[PDB]
Amino acid sequence: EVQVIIVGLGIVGLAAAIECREKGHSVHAFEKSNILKSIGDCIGLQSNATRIIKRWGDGAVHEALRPWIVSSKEIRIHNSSGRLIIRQDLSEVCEQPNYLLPRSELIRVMYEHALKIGVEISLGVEVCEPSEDEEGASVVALTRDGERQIVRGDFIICSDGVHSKMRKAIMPQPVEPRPSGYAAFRALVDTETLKGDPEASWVFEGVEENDRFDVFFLSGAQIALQSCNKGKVFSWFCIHQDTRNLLDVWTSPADPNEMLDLIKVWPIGQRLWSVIRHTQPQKFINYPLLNHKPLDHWVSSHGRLILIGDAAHPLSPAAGQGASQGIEDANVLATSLSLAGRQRVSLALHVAERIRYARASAVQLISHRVNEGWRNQDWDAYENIASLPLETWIYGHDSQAYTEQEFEMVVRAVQEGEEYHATNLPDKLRVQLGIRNV
Ligand SMILES: Cc1cc2nc3c(=O)[nH]c(=O)nc-3n(C[C@H](O)[C@H](O)[C@H](O)COP(=O)(O)OP(=O)(O)OC[C@H]3O[C@@H](n4cnc5c(N)ncnc54)[C@H](O)[C@@H]3O)c2cc1C
Ligand SMILES: C[C@H]1CCN2C[C@]34Cc5c([nH]c6c7c(ccc56)OC(C)(C)C=CO7)C(C)(C)[C@@H]3C[C@]12C(=O)N4
Repeated sequence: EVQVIIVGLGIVGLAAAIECREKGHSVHAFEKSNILKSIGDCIGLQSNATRIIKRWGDGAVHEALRPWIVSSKEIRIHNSSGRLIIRQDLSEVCEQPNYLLPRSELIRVMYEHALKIGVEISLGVEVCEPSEDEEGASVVALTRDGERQIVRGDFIICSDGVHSKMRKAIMPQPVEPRPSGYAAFRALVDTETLKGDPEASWVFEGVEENDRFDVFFLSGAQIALQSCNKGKVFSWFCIHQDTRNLLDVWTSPADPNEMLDLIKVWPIGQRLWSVIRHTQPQKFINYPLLNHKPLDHWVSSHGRLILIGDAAHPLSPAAGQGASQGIEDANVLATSLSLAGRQRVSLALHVAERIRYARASAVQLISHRVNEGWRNQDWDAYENIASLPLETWIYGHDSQAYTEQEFEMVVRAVQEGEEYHATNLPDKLRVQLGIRNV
């Protein structure tokens, strides 16, 4: 069988480990940090990701995620007066299960399942210096004491995220992401104090039957507020202007009073603050929003290393499709591997790339267009960021069925040196954004 080395066990790394293991390959994954640690807030997983997860363990992971199934029927969008300006229907977006849950709860479920099916995992191991010949690939596993050990396999999956040193070490970016001037406050609300605060009691209305999903458009502030799992968890997100050179990390605490000043001058500010103020000061995150440009390649020159997830195509955590596209990366890669075999590993990596590239790039450039904008307080139907790009061509898409159907055509385009034109995204969208094939 094929020996797979996975660097980075975030969401995408864990999914690739499970997807490769379930499709019959040997998997050794490395992670430098304690990942069973409660950090960050909520991740959303849309239908194109949950139909992939549905296959894991013949439904077992889906069943473990069942309390996190989204029950919202609409997105209720308001102006700064509190007036409901738009409802966005979710009956088709949620025809199939969507998930919304803390990142730490999703990491734990995926991680427990990866061990159970025999993924080999090494925590507390920083991986560096990839190398590849035409018969295999290798990485150097570092321990904190200075020790170096060569680890060998058939190819390397770099899922080490937005700060991929794997990417730096191989196919680095010419210039840094440039700061957009916007950042994102985001956090889990503390529920044990949210309860018993009577001025906040209003947020519990109906959350047992329909998870809250409210959005607020203010001047220089886009705010969302969400419940999941029958009101056991509340999260919130506020996009706002910021010129400071922040670090795009997930541990730098920020001053809650900045958020209070943003909203208190508006008639809706008091209601919203009665919830937001129950955030643990340790958990208040101000996360800069950078625009990353698509890479020229995800696969290295010798075909035995591939960047996936945030290493490949970092999206705004306000995309809605960030983790979902990464889970799609994993399934397509593992499906390509099984159709190719151990004698055609480099073929499999090049196929997965042609299948994923234009789609992932379209989500990248769309979700930034919808995030980018200079709207004033009359916010209209299609609209400057409302989370309305729930397109069926995104959430209704079955990436594994597409890979099985297209695999021989892509292989033909690889081997004959021609361009593959994926149809897993609208044709017009490619030309409108200027997507150039890999
Ligand atoms: C601590 C943390 C909290 C986050 N919280 C949120 C959140 O609340 N909401 C949200 O929308 N997104 C959050 N994200 C980002 C989110 O996981 C990603 O945007 C995406 O969903 C998954 O991308 P990924 O798995 O490719 O990369 P990531 O999820 O960023 O994971 C990459 C992993 O690789 C590890 N790594 C890096 N270099 C090496 C190396 N050399 N050797 C070994 N391991 C290495 C990192 O330690 C990390 O565990 C968080 C990310 C992190 C790291
Ligand atoms: C700053 C506010 C303003 C508007 N918000 C919307 C959002 C996109 C989005 C979110 N959750 C989503 C979501 C989705 C689809 C899209 C989103 O669908 C399912 C069905 C999976 C259920 C719950 O989860 C938020 C994290 C709340 C962010 C945060 C934010 C924003 O920019 N983009």
